[PDB]
Amino acid sequence: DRWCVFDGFMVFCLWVSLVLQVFEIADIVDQMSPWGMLRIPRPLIMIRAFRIYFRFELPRTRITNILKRSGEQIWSVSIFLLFFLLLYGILGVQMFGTFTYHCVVNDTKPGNVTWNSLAIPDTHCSPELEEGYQCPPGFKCMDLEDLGLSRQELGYSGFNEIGTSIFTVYEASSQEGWVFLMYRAIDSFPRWRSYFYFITLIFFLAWLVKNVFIAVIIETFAEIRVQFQQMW
Amino acid sequence: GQCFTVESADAVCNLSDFYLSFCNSYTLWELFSGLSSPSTLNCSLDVVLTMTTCRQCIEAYQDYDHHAQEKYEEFESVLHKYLQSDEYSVKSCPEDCKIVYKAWLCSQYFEVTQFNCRKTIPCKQYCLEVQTRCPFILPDNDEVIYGGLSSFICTGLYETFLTNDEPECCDIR
Amino acid sequence: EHRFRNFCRVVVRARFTKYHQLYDLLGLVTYLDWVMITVTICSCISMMFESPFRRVMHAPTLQIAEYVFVIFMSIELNLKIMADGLFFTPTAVIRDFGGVMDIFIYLVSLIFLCWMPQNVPAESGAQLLMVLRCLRPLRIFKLVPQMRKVVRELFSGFKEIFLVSILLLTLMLVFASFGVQLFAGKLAKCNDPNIIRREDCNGIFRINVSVSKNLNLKLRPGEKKPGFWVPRVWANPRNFNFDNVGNAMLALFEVLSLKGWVEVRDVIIHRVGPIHGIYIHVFVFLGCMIGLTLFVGVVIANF
Amino acid sequence: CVIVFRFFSICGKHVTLKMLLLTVVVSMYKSFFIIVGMFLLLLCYAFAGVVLFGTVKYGENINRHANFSSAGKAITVLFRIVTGEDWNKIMHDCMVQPPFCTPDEFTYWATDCGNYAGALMYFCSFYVIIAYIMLNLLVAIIVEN
Amino acid sequence: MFILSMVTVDVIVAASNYYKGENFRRQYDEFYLAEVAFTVLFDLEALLKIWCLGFTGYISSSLHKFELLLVIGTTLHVYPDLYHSQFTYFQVLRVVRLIKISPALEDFVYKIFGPGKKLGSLVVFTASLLIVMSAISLQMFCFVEELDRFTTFPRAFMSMFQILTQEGWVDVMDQTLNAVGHMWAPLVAIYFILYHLFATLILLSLFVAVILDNLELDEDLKKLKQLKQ
Ligand SMILES: *[C@@H]1O[C@H](CO)[C@@H](O)[C@H](O)[C@H]1NC(C)=O
Ligand SMILES: *[C@@H]1O[C@H](CO)[C@@H](O)[C@H](O)[C@H]1NC(C)=O
Ligand SMILES: *[C@@H]1O[C@H](CO)[C@@H](O)[C@H](O)[C@H]1NC(C)=O
Repeated sequence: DRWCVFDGFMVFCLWVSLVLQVFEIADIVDQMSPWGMLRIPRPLIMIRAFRIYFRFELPRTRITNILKRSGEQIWSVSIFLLFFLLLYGILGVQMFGTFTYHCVVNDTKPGNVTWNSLAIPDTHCSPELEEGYQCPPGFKCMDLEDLGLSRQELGYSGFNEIGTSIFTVYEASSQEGWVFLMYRAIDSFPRWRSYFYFITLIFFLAWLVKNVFIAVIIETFAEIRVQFQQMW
Repeated sequence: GQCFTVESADAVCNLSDFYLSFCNSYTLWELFSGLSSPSTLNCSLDVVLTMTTCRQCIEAYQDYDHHAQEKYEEFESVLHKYLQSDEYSVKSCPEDCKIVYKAWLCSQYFEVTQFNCRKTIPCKQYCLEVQTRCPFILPDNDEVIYGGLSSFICTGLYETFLTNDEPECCDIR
Repeated sequence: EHRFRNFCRVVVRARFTKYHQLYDLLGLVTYLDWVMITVTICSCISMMFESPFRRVMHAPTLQIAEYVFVIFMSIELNLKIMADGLFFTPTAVIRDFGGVMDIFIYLVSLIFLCWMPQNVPAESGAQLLMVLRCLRPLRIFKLVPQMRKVVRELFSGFKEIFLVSILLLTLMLVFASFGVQLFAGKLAKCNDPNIIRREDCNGIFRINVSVSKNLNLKLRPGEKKPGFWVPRVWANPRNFNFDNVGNAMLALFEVLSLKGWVEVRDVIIHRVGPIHGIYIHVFVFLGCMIGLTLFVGVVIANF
Repeated sequence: CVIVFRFFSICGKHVTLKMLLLTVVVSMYKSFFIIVGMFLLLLCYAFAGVVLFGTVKYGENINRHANFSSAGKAITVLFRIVTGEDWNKIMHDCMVQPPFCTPDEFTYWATDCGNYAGALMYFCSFYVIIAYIMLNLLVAIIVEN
Repeated sequence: MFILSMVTVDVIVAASNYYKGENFRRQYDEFYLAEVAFTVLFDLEALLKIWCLGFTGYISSSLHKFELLLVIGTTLHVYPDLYHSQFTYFQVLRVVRLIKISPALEDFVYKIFGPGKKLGSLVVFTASLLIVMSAISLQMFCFVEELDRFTTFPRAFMSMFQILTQEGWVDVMDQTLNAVGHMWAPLVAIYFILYHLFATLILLSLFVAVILDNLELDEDLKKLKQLKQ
């Protein structure tokens, strides 16, 4: 299966790794350079280990047709998942803002944020008097963005724009780190919005859409069974 | 039993009527009876009636009280920032947690037997009181994950917490 | 001895084409079934207000709702027993697990109504009675043909589910014995990170209190992180320890859920050695990628 | 909202998207009764937890957000348990015992403690029944549709 | 039956060695002696079986091989040097023999595993993918400063396995994003997102499909059963 080019490229990668290690012995480069990324294709030689076990009783045409059908199904399901992710990201953008307001000690100055200034544990709030959690006496709700906070410490968590919202929706779909996101949304926004949004996201994306891939794989195995059975 | 807050070390050196500024449950009699500060480890209620030694011992006790007060201020600053102090428990109130923590801290910085106590309780048992009063505060787990251990704990694995020769200080709740 | 039994027999069986589906849905269950379903739903709604502060034993509305449910269920069960019998008739009230469950629920409700305790100690008989009473919404599983069909389909694969459970328990027992033999008392260390030897784990030390995991406020010119002074203790993680077979099995069961197993892995590596991480990795791969997969496969195959 | 509705409508102009959306909605219709059964079990366990752990002292995960003080809060916590939450920490918090809590000798709503074995059995049984059994039924329905 | 009872008693005694304190020998205690005795008993059993059925006859059973492997592992583990070490993994495996008590359980295990070649191929492919991805990531993030998840190969494998398990993979991705900076952040983020997508929506799905296929009756058997109707 055109393995000559693959083996030649593996030999080239071996040459590159050998000369890089020779330079390492020369101590010219302290090994902390990104040059080690040149070794990235080397583990691909493990594929050469299993080249023989990649042929079965099924002829080439049957395997190609099975793979084409599976790939088309996977592409369709991927398009469906992308559509759902875009829908939920748009809903999050238009239903939530930036989870930046926090309850802090009322004697706080901008550009002087301290870990001691935050509540224990740190929580969110809303400047509105009837939306979300309300800070107790001695604590006031503040933006914590005019105070000098940066995006790096806040990270990619939230619904700042379409990309951030889509990434957060995908993260929540894996049933990872969304309950705390739900608590933050409840603190920063009306309860019903958070409940409806997160319940729908979990029920659809985390249960239905994810299991659509399992259904596709099951159909792939059924097609494999059919091709195995109809060969003779 | 009238209040007598110790202010001047050089004022004096009957003997059970000197309440400390912060740990007001201890007197000079309570301190010189058993406690021995390492710097001047000769104050064992005998040299009192004769420091210079008495003055230095009193000043060291006051410094201990000051350090305990500072640590208690840190603790109450931490607790004040805890928003759920009004809902963490029904039988527990933050004031009770502060009082028991203060008692435990005074015990830690003064490990002696308090006399003239109407209610007798093992002094180390105050630690358990904190576990039974103060809310669960989640410690930081960046250097090393603590599992689910509380910030304040008293008993360890296969360890007898209560033992013999317990100081058994005063009981106040 | 026999008169007016036929009255109940006729009553308990009453039922009932543009909207044919609507007619069928209306005539799906008997009138007595509709009454029982409505009463059960009202009782569930009433219980949804049974907060610990708003105790049922004190709130008049919840008391009235419980009275209504108990009276109506007693009347329905008595009429059914009088009409269709109890045991002799093959299609009597007691015919399968559903009849037994309904009898149990009725007895629990009647006992609760008659007793009405004023003080329920923790882990006491009255608390268990209330917990059993909380099983009331299960009657909907018996009063609807679709729910009974779903329950029957699910219980069809009971033997396969039990066999997979036996395999999982065998795996858990093996790995729990391994963990007990290798880690008995070796997962406990001083809460103070700086102190290493157990002989020095005493006194007090200042500990940093967790504030926010999603914040990275690195500006600390001369300040210290929030925290306070606690005594040093040589203690177990309090969430998973291998001091006994039961604790090991519980910890492995928690790990199997793939919730917080990273904490267990880090604790094992830091407190035992990097070699033993192979143990937890193998356990996770053999249980989470197979055992849960086995359960999913057997349930899907049964369906 | 109007733009969102139109974007939802655009799914019907693509054959693959239309087929997948029909699959999802028909699977939901078929699994309606399974969802009802799951909700019934969740409600039963919510009542049980309210009776048991209604006054448990706040722990690692038990707070003003996740607690069994009210039936609605219990329902929400139970739903979140089987959907990617640290349920083991919740159970351990419900497994609090003295001297961590002040026991009461008269009533269960003033003890601030929890039933150790009760919490263990409750949480393990709930997770096994929901997260390991009926979700597989939902998966099977999805595959069928 | 006696062998099964001895296995059960031995494993129960071994698992009952609960922690009691730091003042216990754990080198010549009663539990070690009991392990020695049960290892001796099983060695005698294995030798007797080999004698009765012949060395070739015993080894040709195609299933006593695991029993002999456990015998060798327990014999090695009996030494104090290897006691309570990785070799203990062999000892606790003896409960596998207990699976012989129920023929129904053995039949269920064989059916749920079905053709062993297919499940073995799936497991081998999964392990190969894990190794390849771990090596690629390790070579990608070995030189990144203030980073610990991709320093050595074991740590890279642990990180990739954690991402596969979906528990805290977002934390790993966030740490990597903070470590790389801003210029390389979108690229590594896309790499991790693609890996997570592939893992979650391929590997577990293949596991489920293989399990169902093993449970699903063979097509020829299904046709035969339909014919008998
Ligand atoms: C910032 O906080 C520190 C700590 O209290 C204080 O000393 C300083 O004056 C503050 N500066 C400003 C500008 O708020
Ligand atoms: C902050 O709130 C506390 C609570 O009463 C109050 O004592 C203090 O004066 C406030 N500080 C302000 C408003 O700067
Ligand atoms: C608390 O944080 C500071 C700052 O990183 C650190 O130096 C200290 O060791 C931490 N506390 C403990 C008990 O490790």
